Amino acid sequence: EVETFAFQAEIAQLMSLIINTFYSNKEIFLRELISNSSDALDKIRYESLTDPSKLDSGKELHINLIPNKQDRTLTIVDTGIGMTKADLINNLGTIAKSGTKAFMEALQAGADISMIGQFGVGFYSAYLVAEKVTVITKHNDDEQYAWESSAGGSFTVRTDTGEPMGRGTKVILHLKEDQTEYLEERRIKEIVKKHSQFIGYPITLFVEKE
Ligand SMILES: COc1c(C)cnc(Cn2cc(C#CCC(C)(C)O)c3c(Cl)nc(N)nc32)c1C
Repeated sequence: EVETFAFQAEIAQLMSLIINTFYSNKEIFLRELISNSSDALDKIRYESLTDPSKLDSGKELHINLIPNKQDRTLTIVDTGIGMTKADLINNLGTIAKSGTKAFMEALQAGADISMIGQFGVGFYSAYLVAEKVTVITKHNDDEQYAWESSAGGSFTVRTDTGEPMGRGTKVILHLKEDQTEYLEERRIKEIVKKHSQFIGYPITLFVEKE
């Protein structure tokens, strides 16, 4: 079964701002998602120092970038710590409230959208380029879940029945029709080299069969 939830009011306002503001420097979404993956890998690495069994669900710590021109999706996969159901439904929205309000204040004061990551809400920059985001995630302590939202004020959570993941997070960006440049190899490489050169995990860009 699928459960449908309302976003916290401030996050709903932030998403509406990101979708309807004219902002041409959209490539920053990819930096923010890679940064999130790097942080998630740090966290499971740290936990495994005192309990190595935490890596039973997968010892490789990496980030994969998978463009798909046929479905018009860009998928960012990491083998980091992942998210529990309580993270997806309550915790991430609750902790984001303060930074969201701070970010919207700064924006009016003079900040621009590229500072979004400094307020801890970089994930939502995905909606600069995507009309829908699907997040598949598996934490050691919980089941595999699929989160989805097309904005519009709500999100869904279901237990995922697709292929098991072991551990980590898969962010699937369903790209807007006019944002297909982020499916091009040359463009993804340009962005990673510019914004992400000092990430401490291997980033593999998959090539498309064509
Ligand atoms: C469900 O969609 C999201 C929403 C609504 C908000 N933010 C994020 C960003 N985000 C957050 C991650 C986390 C966590 C909990 C801990 C304690 C690990 O920080 C987290 C984690 Cl663990 N991994 C990744 N790749 N992204 C994460 C996402 C993916």
